[PDB]
Amino acid sequence: EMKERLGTGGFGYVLRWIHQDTGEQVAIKQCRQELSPKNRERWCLEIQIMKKLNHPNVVSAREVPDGLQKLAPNDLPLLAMEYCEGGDLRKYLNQFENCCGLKEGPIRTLLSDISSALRYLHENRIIHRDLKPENIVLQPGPQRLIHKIIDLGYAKELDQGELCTEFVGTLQYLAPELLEQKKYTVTVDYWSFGTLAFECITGFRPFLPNWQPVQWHGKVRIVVYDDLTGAVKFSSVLPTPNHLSGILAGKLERWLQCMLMWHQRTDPQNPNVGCFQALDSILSLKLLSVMNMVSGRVHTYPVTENENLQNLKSWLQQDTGIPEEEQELLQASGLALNSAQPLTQYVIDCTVGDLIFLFDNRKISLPAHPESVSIVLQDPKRPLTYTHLRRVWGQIWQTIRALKEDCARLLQGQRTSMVNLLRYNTELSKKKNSMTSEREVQALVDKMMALQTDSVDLQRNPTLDDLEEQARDLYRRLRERPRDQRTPGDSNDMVRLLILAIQSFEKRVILIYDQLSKTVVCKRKALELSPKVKEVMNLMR
Ligand SMILES: O=C(c1ccc(Nc2nccc(-c3ccc(Cl)cc3)n2)cc1)N1CCN(CCO)CC1
Repeated sequence: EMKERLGTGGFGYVLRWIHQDTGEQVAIKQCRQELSPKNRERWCLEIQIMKKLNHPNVVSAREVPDGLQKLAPNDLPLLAMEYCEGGDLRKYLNQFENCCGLKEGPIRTLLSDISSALRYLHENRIIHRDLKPENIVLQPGPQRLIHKIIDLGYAKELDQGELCTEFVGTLQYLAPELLEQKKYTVTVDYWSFGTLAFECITGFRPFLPNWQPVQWHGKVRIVVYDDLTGAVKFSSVLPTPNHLSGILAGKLERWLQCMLMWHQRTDPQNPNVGCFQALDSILSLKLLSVMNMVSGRVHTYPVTENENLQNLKSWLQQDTGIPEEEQELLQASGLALNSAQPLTQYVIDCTVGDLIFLFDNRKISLPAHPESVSIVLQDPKRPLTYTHLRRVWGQIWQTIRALKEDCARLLQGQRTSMVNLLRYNTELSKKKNSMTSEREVQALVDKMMALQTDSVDLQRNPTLDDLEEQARDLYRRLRERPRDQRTPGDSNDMVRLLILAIQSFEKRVILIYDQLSKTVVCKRKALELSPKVKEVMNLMR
């Protein structure tokens, strides 16, 4: 005897037999009934097929674990596999705080894994009829966490036969191809995968709220967005309230917008390669990211090796904005960019960081904030705010979260320009205690312990985070609200939390400028008042 079950899918059950002694991880697919006769053959088509080949984005076989081996409620064999450790991709997709879907890069991991998974399969003629976030494992990985496609109970071999013919479990996703039960080619995996990614980013699709058979002609009645009543929507042209970049929302609105349809949909502009290098190009892309401290804010760049600071400058120029000779470009803390070295060096993409960029002037202080439309009137009204606030309510804080991540990304946007002082200050401070032992000793320790004064104020200093926790709770106290009692058309609490997040993004903001400007005049007319004390407080001998 050995341990517990795992779940349903395909022609039967999956089992977790944690070995009696050695402690291996064994997972068995077994047949449900006797379910004869050609399915009795086709199950043995499958088993041989799942053994045939392997690669680290889909599981491999295991053979026979002789703790009992074949106990069985059948006169029919079994298939055994490796059990792995991070669960289903859904179990993760399910996380309370992973609301609003992903704002990730593990998305990246995901796509580029499942892609290389799927490719394999079609290169090997194995159209995996479906694809479930339920059939995918976020496997723990030492280098970078791994994805492994599973559950091959439903595939077309093309050359030897089919696998099942059932829609067992939860249909929910999948293409017309099988929904209409019509004739089909590979095109379907693109659907599943695409609609997988759509979820991987948003948490939804166009769409799943309205069940399925049943939405079968919410088939944009078609490449477009769609309608509501209060607030429902079934769209693929532009996703809503979730970050990833400003140019992977590129990808989406082009990658998804291609492979999310029926019968030959591939990117109409190009006889390229679909599931393939179409994705990986728009994936592998080397990303630069300038933060303009004029709070013209974020920029973003597709940079090679044949492009160094020289090239980077010209871009910052023609954006938002301003010419080249007022351009301080600080790599995190300290160093500028050095210099005729390709930008291919300062990107760094996911394992366990940013170009901030500054100006030469007096100081101006701009707020101006990110937002989503399906949040606009959500505060100025309690508008029959129905059962589903697992859209709005979550979104509330994910818009508040975005603000945190912004002040945060201006704390390290500004207090990354005061290390430009601390170094410059002391380098040009105590060089005047080795070359100041020597009469006009007036403007030596006077403009030294006064524009050290306007330097000591800022180097140790402390609402909004005290507010993230109040969001952290409520917009969780909904899933943690039982199946009953929920429904009353009620908004209320969220409103203030947003405005108080705004009432911080109007104090945290300008009073980072009373750190900024007090290090832009205390860097110029502090370290430019040195050349007339450097080698003017020298010639007296
Ligand atoms: O936490 C998981 C989970 C975590 C990971 C997975 N994915 C996973 N990984 C390694 C081997 C396998 C596996 C190994 C062999 C086979 Cl034949 C089928 C699946 N699946 C699937 C589920 N849960 C939560 C508890 N559930 C309820 C109790 O089973 C099951 C799903």
